[PDB]
Amino acid sequence: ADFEVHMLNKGKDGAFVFEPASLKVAPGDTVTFIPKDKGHNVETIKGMIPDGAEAFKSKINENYKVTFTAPGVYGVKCTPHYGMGMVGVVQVGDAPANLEAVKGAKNPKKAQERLDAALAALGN
Ligand SMILES: [Cu+2]
Repeated sequence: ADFEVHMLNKGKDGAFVFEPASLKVAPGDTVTFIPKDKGHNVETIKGMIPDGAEAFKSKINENYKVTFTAPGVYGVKCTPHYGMGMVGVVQVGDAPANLEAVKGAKNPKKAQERLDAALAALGN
């Protein structure tokens, strides 16, 4: 299955957001991250990807397709707006085994706020 997540200058949750900020996909599914507004990218957050997963970082303004294979939770950020909380979570599969490692990772306050809310949306 193929999903899309947009990087936006604003949305419902304020400025500098991923929409949706939380998404659950099956292993093997793809997500295309779309900087619909200029000035955004997508990058894995250090400490917030499961075992077997690769870190990734898109170029600013590129639509970036990732095929998620390793089960677990993934925290992602927009590199330039990470300090203003421009983050999202992708959960791949059920019962993510890295949940306690993710929940422990260090983030800017505004990022941590939105990550916690995203994790919670997923029912974690
Ligand atoms: Cu951005």
